[PDB]
Amino acid sequence: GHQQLYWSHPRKFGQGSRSCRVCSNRHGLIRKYGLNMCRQCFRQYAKDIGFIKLD
Amino acid sequence: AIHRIRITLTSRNVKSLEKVCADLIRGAKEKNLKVKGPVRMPTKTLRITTRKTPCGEGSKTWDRFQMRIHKRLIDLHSPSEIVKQITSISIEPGVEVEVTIADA
Amino acid sequence: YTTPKKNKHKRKKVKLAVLKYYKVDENGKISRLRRECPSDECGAGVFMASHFDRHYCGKCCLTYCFN
Amino acid sequence: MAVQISKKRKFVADGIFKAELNEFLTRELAEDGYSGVEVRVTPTRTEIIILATRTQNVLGEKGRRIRELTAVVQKRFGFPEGSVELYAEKVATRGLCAIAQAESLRYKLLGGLA
Amino acid sequence: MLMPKKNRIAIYELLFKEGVMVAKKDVHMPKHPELADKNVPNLHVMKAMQSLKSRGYVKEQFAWRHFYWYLTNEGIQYLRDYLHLPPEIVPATLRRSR
RNA sequence: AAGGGCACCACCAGGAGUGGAGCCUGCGGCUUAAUUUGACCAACACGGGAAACCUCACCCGGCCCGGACACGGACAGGAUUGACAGAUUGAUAGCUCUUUCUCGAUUCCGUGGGUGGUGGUGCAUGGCCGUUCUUAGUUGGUGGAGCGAUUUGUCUGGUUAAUUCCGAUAACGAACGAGACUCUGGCAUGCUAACUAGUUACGCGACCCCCGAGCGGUCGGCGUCCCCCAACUUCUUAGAGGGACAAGUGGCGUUCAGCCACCCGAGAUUGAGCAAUAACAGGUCUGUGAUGCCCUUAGAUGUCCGGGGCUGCACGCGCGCUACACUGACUGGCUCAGCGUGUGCCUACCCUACGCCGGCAGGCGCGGGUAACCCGUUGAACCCCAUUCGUGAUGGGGAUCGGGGAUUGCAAUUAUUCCCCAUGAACGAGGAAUUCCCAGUAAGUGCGGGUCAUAAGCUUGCGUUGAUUAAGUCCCUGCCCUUUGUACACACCGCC
Ligand SMILES: [Mg+2]
Repeated sequence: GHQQLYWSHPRKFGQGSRSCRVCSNRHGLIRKYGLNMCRQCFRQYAKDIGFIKLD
Repeated sequence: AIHRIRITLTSRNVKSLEKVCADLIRGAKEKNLKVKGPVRMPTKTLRITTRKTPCGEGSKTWDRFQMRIHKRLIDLHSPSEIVKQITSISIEPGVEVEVTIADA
Repeated sequence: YTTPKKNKHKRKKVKLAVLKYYKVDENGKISRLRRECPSDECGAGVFMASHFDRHYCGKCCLTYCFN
Repeated sequence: MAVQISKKRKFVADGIFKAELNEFLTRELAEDGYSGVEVRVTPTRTEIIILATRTQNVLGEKGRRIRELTAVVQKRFGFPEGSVELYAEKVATRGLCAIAQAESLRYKLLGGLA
Repeated sequence: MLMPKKNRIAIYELLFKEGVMVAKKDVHMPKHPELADKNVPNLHVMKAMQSLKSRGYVKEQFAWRHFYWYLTNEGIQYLRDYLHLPPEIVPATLRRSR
């Protein structure tokens, strides 16, 4: 409807307040170190960020 | 001016950190500024353990990713001014430099 | 599906003709037959509603009630 | 201090910037022989170097396209004005770059070669 | 899009001042960050640029969660005669110092 | 079927267990408007899936277009958009109705055509990942054999963790895998460096002894990078280097490849990561603005909002937690860690010292920390030392359940979590079965991270205490190589 109910439901917290910064997914996020990236997207881009495998 | 400055260098790789911490202090010796020795701070090991599969089906294998952050501190102390003397930085990509004074 | 309620009839506007709700007399003497919204955001240009028991400003959305 | 974030978050954010810029350049300069991106960051300013085979093609008419991409990377990450410079560099031995050869193979397959 | 003139011309002149414009994909974003004083919703600017794309005056590139619209030569003259401007003022990407 | 070799996802000798009880959690079933759904060694604390809203994909209702663009109607004499009052609605959704105002070309209607979809199809696909298989295996060129599928190379033997190597040799020369490699742990009183780590020494102090010690003892009390106003790196940190190679000795060996024992040594087998050819109709289209095709697209399978559900219970199963007690529980005192995190682009939500109030959960002010600077010398638990208990379903166990008080949130009922007082239920070591494991290991024990506005019985890591047994075998379950048989080749879950 109008502006009073279109987005009136609070999303200041919870799982619905956070989304993947790459694919806009809402499951398996990684908020550690302010990453804000999906679980799969982090595996996709870890070489680019610099998280490399040692052991 | 009477100045005493601190230069901290941080990055992900020891080779470039060591060569910067070497060439900067060698320039200081050739430019006769007495050098407070390079202090190697403990390494920051950013660890992220994540399930390998994008599905949740399998043998529950976990992939662990590491990021090593190394940082060094060099205090440049001279009886005369320091900043007007040293102006070149000679910094390659990858390493981040921060210069403060004794007040900060 | 098989919705219990019938299809909700969407509102259709009244299709008003030319407004012409103000009149002058004897070769021109102005007569506002509609109330004026006195706020700055309404301004002196727009006219208020003349509902049977209140007045409504189209822009200022002020409602003046007479009992 | 309070204004600057910690070193851990700062390095993670640098990696995020590198990854986002690389993905953007891959999706944009795909047909121009994109190979890679190298960022040299300094407190004074930053230099983004695009390693690509067709430099004369990534640079539009009188640098129109490189100016466009410079403005885009300006506005998306919000650098201070005039603090970012984008250069294009021709790669050496493009046969050794797997990115360029994979892109060329994709171009051929989209064209319709067997 | 029911978006009015008072923000349509604002978006169009932003798009003409520099040959590009960047918009984060957030239809629920209350305000597009630059042109902060025009009260232009992100949904309105996204759909205006989408209409321009459909008419072919701007080309669209999509990274993770952003649009990176690039104005085109077909968009040059359309912006010029929509904003009633003689062909002498150019976008930033076109001419610099020359 | 034979021969040789190997493996705690096999056994042996054992340990801790699970299966028995309660509870948590995940599947099936039942019920339901819905109890959304994938997956059946290699599914079942798995989808990082600890769901009040969101998540959400399910159900019950209600809004909006966020249906681009093109064409035709419609139109400033108005295409059309919002909204006060009453009903109406769950709703202060002008959602619809009565009512008139108001925006002005942005829209409306119709036709093509978009677009979106956690809609279908993983038996159309990509990528990733799991498994075959972490076993040691795999392939080309030229040459030889065969009419050819193919074969030799790629092997009698010895040896190895290993087609690892020595050797033979119709093969020669190679390639991948293994190894090599990277990280990690162990020694460096050797080097460099340290006011964001310290040590020693010295000086102020504070206390005990003062009989008399006095260069006596304690101090995580204050100082000596406050710049002249001590040195040094043993301890901590992290760099460059070294160090271990079956190197030395004895024995065995074709005296080769190597194996066993011993000396000296920190170490004579530290744990991981990476990991071949070929495959599976193994899993994901519910990760993606990865995606073909199909379906839907204005009364929506788009999207938003309210409520409910994903928890629902005659029952079965899986991963776990708590226990059944005296090798213990309670009460008090003493005393020791290491990983690692900490104030946010959106994004609001950080770790907390100290003081005060409260019995507790908590609350109120003052600060510190974007961090070897502050929490923090991380005063952790187990353990240790004393007290009470006394073989009882007992002071073991804390499920169930009542009342009350706080915290988070917009909201706590189907109890979010926490605190207090009551109730002490099964459970007295668990059938048939079955899992994991060889040294700082199992197990006991706590502490970090992820999830997190609130939070862990989960998971990923860390430290503390620290064993019994074994240095073997192919017996069971399997794996590799060679020979052999085959009526199998969807390949013994075969065929008949
Ligand atoms: Mg008691």
